[PDB]
Amino acid sequence: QCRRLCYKQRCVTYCRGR
Repeated sequence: QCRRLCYKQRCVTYCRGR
């Protein structure tokens, strides 16, 4: 499962595989 991490007026998609 992939979760999005938003920080500093920003948003990016993250994945356990990464």
